[PDB]
Amino acid sequence: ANVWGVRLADSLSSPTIETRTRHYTLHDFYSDLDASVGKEPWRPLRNQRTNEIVAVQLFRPLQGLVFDTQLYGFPGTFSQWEQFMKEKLRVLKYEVLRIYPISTYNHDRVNVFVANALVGAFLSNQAFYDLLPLLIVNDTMISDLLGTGAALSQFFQSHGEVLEVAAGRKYLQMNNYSNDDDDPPLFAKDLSDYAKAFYSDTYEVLDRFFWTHDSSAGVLVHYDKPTNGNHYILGTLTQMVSAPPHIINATDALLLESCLEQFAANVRARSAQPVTRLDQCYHLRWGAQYVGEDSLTYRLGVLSLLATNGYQLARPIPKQLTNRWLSSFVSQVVSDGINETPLWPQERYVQIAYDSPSVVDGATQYGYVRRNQLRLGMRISALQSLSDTPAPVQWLPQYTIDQVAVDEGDAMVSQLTQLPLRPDYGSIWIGEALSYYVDYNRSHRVVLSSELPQLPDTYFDGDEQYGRSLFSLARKVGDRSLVKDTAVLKHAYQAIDPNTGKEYLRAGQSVAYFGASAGHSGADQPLVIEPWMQGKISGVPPPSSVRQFGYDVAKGAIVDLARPFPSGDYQFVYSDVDQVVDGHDDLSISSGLVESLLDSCVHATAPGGSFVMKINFPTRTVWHYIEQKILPNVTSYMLIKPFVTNNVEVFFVAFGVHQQSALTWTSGVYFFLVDHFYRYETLSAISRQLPSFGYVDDGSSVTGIEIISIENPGFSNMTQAARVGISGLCANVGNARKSIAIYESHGARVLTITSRRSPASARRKARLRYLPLIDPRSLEVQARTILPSNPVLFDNINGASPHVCLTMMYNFEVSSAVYDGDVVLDLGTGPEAKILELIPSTSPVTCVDIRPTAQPNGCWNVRTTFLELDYLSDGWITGVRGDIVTCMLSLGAAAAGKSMTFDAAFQQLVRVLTRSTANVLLIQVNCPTDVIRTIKGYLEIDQTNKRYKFPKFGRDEPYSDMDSLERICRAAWPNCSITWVPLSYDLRWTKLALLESTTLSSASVRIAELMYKYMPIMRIDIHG
Amino acid sequence: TNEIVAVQLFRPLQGLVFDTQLYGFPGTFSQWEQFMKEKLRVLKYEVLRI
Amino acid sequence: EVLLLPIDHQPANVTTPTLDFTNELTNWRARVCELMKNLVDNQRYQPGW
Ligand SMILES: C[S@@+](CC[C@H](N)C(=O)[O-])C[C@H]1O[C@@H](n2cnc3c(N)ncnc32)[C@H](O)[C@@H]1O
Repeated sequence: ANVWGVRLADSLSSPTIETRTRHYTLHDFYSDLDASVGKEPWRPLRNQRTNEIVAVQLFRPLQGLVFDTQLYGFPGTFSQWEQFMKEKLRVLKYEVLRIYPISTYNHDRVNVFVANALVGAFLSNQAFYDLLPLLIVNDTMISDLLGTGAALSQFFQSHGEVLEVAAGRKYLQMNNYSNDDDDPPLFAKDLSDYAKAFYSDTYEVLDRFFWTHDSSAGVLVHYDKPTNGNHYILGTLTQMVSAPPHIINATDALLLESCLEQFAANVRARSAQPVTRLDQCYHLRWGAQYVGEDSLTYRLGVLSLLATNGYQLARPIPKQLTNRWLSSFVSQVVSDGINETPLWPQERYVQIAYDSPSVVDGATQYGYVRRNQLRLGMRISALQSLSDTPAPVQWLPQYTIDQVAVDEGDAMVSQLTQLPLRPDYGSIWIGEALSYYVDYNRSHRVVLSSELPQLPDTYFDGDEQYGRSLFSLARKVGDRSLVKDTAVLKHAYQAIDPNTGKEYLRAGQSVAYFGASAGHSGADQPLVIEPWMQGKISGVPPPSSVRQFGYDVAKGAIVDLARPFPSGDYQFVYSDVDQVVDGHDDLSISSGLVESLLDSCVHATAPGGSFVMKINFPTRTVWHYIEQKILPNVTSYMLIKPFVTNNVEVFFVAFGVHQQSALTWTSGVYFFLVDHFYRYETLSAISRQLPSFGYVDDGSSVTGIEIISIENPGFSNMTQAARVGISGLCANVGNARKSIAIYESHGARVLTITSRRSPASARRKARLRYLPLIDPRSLEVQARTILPSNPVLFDNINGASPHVCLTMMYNFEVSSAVYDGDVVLDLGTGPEAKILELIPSTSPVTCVDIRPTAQPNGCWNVRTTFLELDYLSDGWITGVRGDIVTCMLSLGAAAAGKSMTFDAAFQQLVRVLTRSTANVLLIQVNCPTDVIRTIKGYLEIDQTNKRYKFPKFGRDEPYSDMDSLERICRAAWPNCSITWVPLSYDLRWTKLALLESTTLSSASVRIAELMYKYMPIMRIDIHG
Repeated sequence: TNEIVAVQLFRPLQGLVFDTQLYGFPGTFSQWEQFMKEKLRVLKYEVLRI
Repeated sequence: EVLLLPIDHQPANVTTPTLDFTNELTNWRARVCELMKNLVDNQRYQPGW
């Protein structure tokens, strides 16, 4: 590297091959004075925002615009200006072709000075005719200027073998230019006289002139291939204004333009395109004994020396320059940190590197000196830039072998903390409700009212209300009542009653509705009435007439539904009003409203029909009353619970009212209700731990996000402090997903490391003593601009895949089965073993896989072990011992790799586990439990050839069945006791998915259940 | 009419205590907001210089 | 200890005063003059001059 602002050299390039240039012909003079469409002496420049022409660039046929544009009088639009220039060049064209014939002067030379001053005197109307016959040059180039035809000091004056000219107006400002930073810069090249040029023969005569001439403002040379012979540049005190912070004079403007041109040429050098000049920089000659150290001209002289040497910048320069980027470059160059290169500018001669790729010292002779004593440890090849993307991209770390303290990582992340900012929340739960249903069976069992579990007594807590409000606010739906009513009708029209052989209900039942909210932003009724009358549910029969009741209707009447108001009796009624709003926050008044509302609903049912109840708060009186009253007088019933909100409500459905029947509650209903209250308790304990909806994160909670911000100067090997910071965030994050972004933050290129913390990451971070450190190379290679995004709490939007769901299932049952202080063994650990995140922090591992992993070896509190030995073999468990075997997904993987069956793989594995010392074990087998279903797009079946063929993973393996597994297991161990685990229908596993901040998309978890019943596991003790 | 008749400003600016005749803002919201944009751009360049 | 006054009183920043127009009496005089400018500018009262 960083000279004052950083540059990315790493090698250095230069244009090697060179175009030798042609010279003037008068045929070419007429050709480019005729402003053709293909070529013309001007070229427009435009804005980068509107693409409107705000400046023009002109060249060789005209340079003599040194007079004032008030004297010239050009218009303001580019089209009128260019046709004006066309017709004035046409008039002067006719004049000069009058005075010179093309036939005799077909191929004779000219003074370019006389040509430019001729077109300038014609545009300024300043009596060009004395200048006219000096057009065709004599034997030499400059003696016609020394022996003057007419002395014209308004254009050029002589000084005794030294010619002074006033080169002006390389560019020309159009009036729509308004010093916008997105507008292109001008470098003070549009003023009257930005500098003066001293054309003469030899540098010795020119320096003998400079003995007497002033050299206050510095003098600039070109030294490579001058425009019209060897000369100098004498800038004046006119300054550049178009950079808003910085005000630079003329000489700094010219040197900055030339050095940026050399920076452009150093990138485009591809060893095949010869350019028009070998180098570009100017090399200040006599001002070094005038101005001194730590001046802007001196610093740009240093940069021009490095540019002539052939260095390349850090930031990729634009093709079209802007005042914004130019002022940013000037702010970077006047910053700090004086030098790291061994190079310094000189006045005696110019210097190029000993290993420079430029050949300009051998190309032209005078002025260019090769140096031998100065050497560079850098490379030779070119450099390329990477293609920027507007989206944030993922990154994955790789661990080295060194380690520092986790307290050092804490100190560095406290230094680099950018925690207090509000993230975007998202949604924890998308999709639809879940079918949780049970029917009444007559010959099933019998239970009593007092046996039923209830709501927990810690229901009205502020923390419970906090969790349920967090869940109901995080969850994303359309209309919840729409979802609930569609679910309850699709479960209501399923089975048949024992009296009639046909079905439950038919088409045209003349139904009634209770408790209409009637506010749904349009269609002022519940949103199932019109699609259910049209039959859009496609699993129901359409009714005949619909009446909506309740004290919030729009079309019906408003009636207190608790007190019995008699109305017309209908074959089917549907209650939807709660007992909370009509209640006054008491379980007693809630139960009494259930009593009265159910009594009115029974007495208004048109007997032989059915009704549906919803119950928010069931109590002993509620269950005992409905068992003593309704269950005798009903034919059949139904109780279901679709689930979009964390609540204790269920949907009770009756069938065949007012017929007596010996009928009580059953143990299947009991298991359903036990599991319902249990999954309520588990999901409430999940929602109690999660932070709120609209909070700000500060790294205080165990779950949440974390970001830090560092800046990277060039491709420099960055410091150990930032390395400890990034590796400490890696140890904080625990091998989860992370995204980065690279963008110029407000004048400096910044780096962001965006990911999320978890309690499993916390136990991982507490597991290891020292944190390992990472490879900086994977971050230091990137040179593209990764545009950032807002911080979101949830990366995933569409929902977790069912394979992520089964991985979460498996991780949960392994973490539940493992205990604290235990040696384990993981068969098929995968790329990164999640068993490090599952087990407690004090229990060691003996884990091994065929896949070579990159886990941090060493610097642990309790020891780890990582190796590869082709685990389906013997001899090694006699070496290393364990207590409990965890073989997840490696059975089918090894069987598909070795093309062998599950029977042979399992008997070999149970043989080498008879070699083992473990008493308990649990492995991932692939056994069908239910009748196979050939799940669409995830799991199809195969009867004969006995395969599965996952199409999502593109994977395939056989399956073995539980009786053959029992045969092999009892042939190995005559003492073992096997327990097949049931499927996690109580949703205990859901905390490990929620605390990792990932939504679920409940169709995926339905497919996950239907899949987990096709590859379960078991628990086998060696005793029993 | 849903036409912008008032604006609400906050934390980066509160020092408008002087008279709007001394300030001189235009009457349309679009011209006013681009005027505020360019004046904040000029003061932005000044404070980033210093 | 406190004294009541009809006009706002900002204290002197500097001890060498010099003229500026940033106060209430100049604003008052300017708005009165602005209304009389409107009063002579209206086409109903006098175009007659
Ligand atoms: C949860 S809402 C049902 C919303 C309805 N499903 C819908 O489609 O919008 C319960 C409704 O029943 C009404 N309600 C509550 N208690 C009631 C009572 N004792 N008698 C009549 N209506 C009642 C409330 O006004 C509320 O609109």
